[PDB]
Amino acid sequence: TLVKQLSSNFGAISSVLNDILARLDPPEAEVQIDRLITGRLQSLQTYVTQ
Amino acid sequence: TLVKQLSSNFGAISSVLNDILARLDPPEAEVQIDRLITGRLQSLQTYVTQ
Amino acid sequence: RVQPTESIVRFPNITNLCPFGEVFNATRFASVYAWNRKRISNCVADYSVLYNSASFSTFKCYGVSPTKLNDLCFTNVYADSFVIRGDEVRQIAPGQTGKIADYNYKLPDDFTGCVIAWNSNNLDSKVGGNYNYLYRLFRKSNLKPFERDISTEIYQAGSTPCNGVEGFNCYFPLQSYGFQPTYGVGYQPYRVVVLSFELLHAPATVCGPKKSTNLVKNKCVNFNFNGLTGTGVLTESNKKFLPFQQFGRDIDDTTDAVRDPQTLEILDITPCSFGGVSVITPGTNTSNQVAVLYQG
Amino acid sequence: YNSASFSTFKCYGVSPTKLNDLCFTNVYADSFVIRGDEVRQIAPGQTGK
Amino acid sequence: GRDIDDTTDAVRDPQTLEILDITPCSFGGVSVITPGTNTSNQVAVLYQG
Amino acid sequence: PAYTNSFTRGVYYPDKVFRSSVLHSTQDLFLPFFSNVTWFHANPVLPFNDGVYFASTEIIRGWIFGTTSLLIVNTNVVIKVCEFQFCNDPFLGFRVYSSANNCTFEYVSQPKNLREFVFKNIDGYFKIYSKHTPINLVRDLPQGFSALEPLVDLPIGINITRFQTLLALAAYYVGYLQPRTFLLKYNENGTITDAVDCALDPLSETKCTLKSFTVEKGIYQTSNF
Ligand SMILES: *[C@@H]1O[C@H](CO)[C@@H](O)[C@H](O)[C@H]1NC(C)=O
Ligand SMILES: *[C@@H]1O[C@H](CO)[C@@H](O)[C@H](O)[C@H]1NC(C)=O
Ligand SMILES: *[C@@H]1O[C@H](CO)[C@@H](O)[C@H](O)[C@H]1NC(C)=O
Ligand SMILES: *[C@@H]1O[C@H](CO)[C@@H](O)[C@H](O)[C@H]1NC(C)=O
Ligand SMILES: *[C@@H]1O[C@H](CO)[C@@H](O)[C@H](O)[C@H]1NC(C)=O
Ligand SMILES: *[C@@H]1O[C@H](CO)[C@@H](O)[C@H](O)[C@H]1NC(C)=O
Ligand SMILES: *[C@@H]1O[C@H](CO)[C@@H](O)[C@H](O)[C@H]1NC(C)=O
Ligand SMILES: *[C@@H]1O[C@H](CO)[C@@H](O)[C@H](O)[C@H]1NC(C)=O
Ligand SMILES: *[C@@H]1O[C@H](CO)[C@@H](O)[C@H](O)[C@H]1NC(C)=O
Ligand SMILES: *[C@@H]1O[C@H](CO)[C@@H](O)[C@H](O)[C@H]1NC(C)=O
Repeated sequence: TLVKQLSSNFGAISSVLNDILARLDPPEAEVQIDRLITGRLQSLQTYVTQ
Repeated sequence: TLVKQLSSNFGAISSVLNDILARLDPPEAEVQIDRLITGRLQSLQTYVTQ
Repeated sequence: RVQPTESIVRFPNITNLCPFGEVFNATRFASVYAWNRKRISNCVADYSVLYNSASFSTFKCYGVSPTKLNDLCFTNVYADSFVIRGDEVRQIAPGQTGKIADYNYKLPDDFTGCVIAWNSNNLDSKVGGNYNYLYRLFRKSNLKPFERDISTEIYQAGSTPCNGVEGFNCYFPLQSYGFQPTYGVGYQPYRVVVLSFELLHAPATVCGPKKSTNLVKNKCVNFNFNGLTGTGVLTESNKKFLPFQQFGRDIDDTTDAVRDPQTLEILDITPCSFGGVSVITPGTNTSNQVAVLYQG
Repeated sequence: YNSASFSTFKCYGVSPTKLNDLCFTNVYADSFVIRGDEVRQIAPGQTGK
Repeated sequence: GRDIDDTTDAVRDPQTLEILDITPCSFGGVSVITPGTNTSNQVAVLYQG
Repeated sequence: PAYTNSFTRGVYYPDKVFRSSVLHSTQDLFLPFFSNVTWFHANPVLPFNDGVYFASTEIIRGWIFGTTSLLIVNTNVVIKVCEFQFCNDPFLGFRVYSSANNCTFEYVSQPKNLREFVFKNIDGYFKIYSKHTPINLVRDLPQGFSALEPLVDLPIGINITRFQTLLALAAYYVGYLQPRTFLLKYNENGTITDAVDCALDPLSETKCTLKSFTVEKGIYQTSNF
């Protein structure tokens, strides 16, 4: 489950990081990157608690 | 760790409420204080669970 | 909680006033591809008198509220000036791209300060067109935050090496404006002054007009030391500060000492007493008495 | 661009060097013959016969 | 190709039509084996995997 | 031009704040420990990559910086910073420049030992640190600690890449600073007493991770590969 969680939008436009970095300007792509980062930290806090 | 998690920006401009409140009007400071609130709440939740 | 009683503010006694008029309405500015930097320091500024009155087309302050620009201290306020195309007055903003945005003047993504512009279609709208104002069009790569370039070399496009022939695929890197006094708003010249300043660099001296107040000790008070705002109890201590040091910290990076700018004396900061409140009750069936116990 | 010195090889809105990377849809081609002095008339936002 | 958890494990060369395996680069964690600072200053280093 | 090594030399106060009985970790430009420092005799054009650790055991008065133009001499001090026309042999007799055409900032101050200096250019400043300490061992930079203290902060903001010494018609060492992370140790008086280079040896990284100067028996995870 922890591995499979790496393929979810979490609200951004795409799960793949490279697509976001190569499709949008930096100052606007930062918010999508931050959405992905928040999702994946919240996915690592679980699997440590459990 | 709990105390040291108070000098992090969490995405805002500065990790000091008394600094943010002295540089931004109320319309444009609640998009910063909110990031601080989210970060500090998550820190407290982790501490309490452990 | 223990509520504060009075408030004190201490700013250094500085008399000279920052020269702003010498920058804003000067005889002639420079081109957009070569902009000068006027460094302002060691004076008492006043941004409100520049905020109200007069006539400025745009007054956009990024990362700071223009209203509150007269109580917080700063560190070596910078000033930049140049003449810009009418439609590009909005192109100088953090992040957004453009021709002159990445070829003439690139602001950082975290820029703090105020962008000031006003109409300049009276003295800079020459009848034949001012040909002195010049902008760049071609460059190998984009600029970096706060970068300037003056060098002019023949641009190269693909094959047919140029090496200074200004022929096929070779262009002169920079082209002029031309300012006829009958153009539309999209062509009319505009004048821009960019104010930028760093906050956490050093305990500098440029500050807004704020009258000082007498020092008080051993009382939970609100203080304001050179833009450092907080509540605490100011005492007199014996910690040895080296002559160059100003502030002081502790194990967990909290200001527990400070030097007042005027008297130049060491003062400590101790938070006012806190604590929770617990009440002991024998149950509301036998009696209605209680006993409060401040914990800390 | 590596050809017999196209006299007026000048694109609008897009840099010719960046033409290859971007993908367009359904390009049209117009072909005709005019005089040398009339070549300057073929341009957006320009008038003349 | 994918195997069990949506991770790419083999790809086909688009020009020669050959199947190529994909394996991650080597990573791990550097550790330091020390007998104590108050006894010596000689250490050994263990790369995890 | 011989070659020698430094022994935990060239650590300064990085910030203006005061700390006592604290173990701090700063990330700035520092001279790496046990680095190879040149040892000249008595003056070519010495490169100015990022910073310079100039130490002399004394005749050595000046430091003309610039690209092809700051100047410091020892009247006591003049720091005329403007376009000069340097000569082939810039010594103090005395011909060092031709004229001051577009001259700028000009700060004249009031008109057995080891002298250590550090010069830097960050965001438009020219920082100088210094510390005069006594010594009885001739040359051969000793073992110990001398924390350099800030001296001046010039708001110049120019393009310095080459510097040369103004010999007074004499040995001086030149080491170059690099981006490194240190673990400074303050005592109760607020003075720097010891330091650890967190990129020199595995044991140093272990000390840096635990935030301590002593390591007990065991195995610890330091970083990733
Ligand atoms: C213009 O210059 C005059 C100097 O006589 C003075 O009012 C001030 O420096 C400037 N004011 C404005 C609004 O630019
Ligand atoms: C102004 O401040 C200085 C400290 O920098 C102080 O010595 C001096 O007395 C002050 N001026 C007056 C009139 O008190
Ligand atoms: C209160 O106490 C009395 C005797 O002490 C008992 O009879 C009564 O039930 C109690 N009532 C409640 C609400 O506890
Ligand atoms: C067609 O014209 C182009 C443009 O000058 C030239 O590069 C190409 O060689 C020509 N083809 C032939 C077959 O002549
Ligand atoms: C692609 O072109 C190369 C060049 O000769 C050839 O060897 C290869 O077989 C071609 N691939 C396909 C799938 O036709
Ligand atoms: C190191 O060990 C020796 C003897 O084993 C002891 O005397 C000394 O106090 C120890 N050092 C420290 C710092 O504890
Ligand atoms: C410095 O370099 C020289 C040769 O470049 C070498 O002989 C010398 O051992 C080096 N210094 C140290 C301390 O290793
Ligand atoms: C500084 O001087 C060097 C030559 O020493 C030159 O190459 C460089 O372009 C100049 N400017 C900057 C910003 O480095
Ligand atoms: C310096 O001044 C001379 C005349 O005294 C002038 O010709 C020259 O352009 C000036 N240089 C600069 C960089 O302003
Ligand atoms: C701190 O400084 C005082 C001042 O003389 C000195 O007496 C004391 O020994 C110092 N503390 C040390 C060196 O640990």
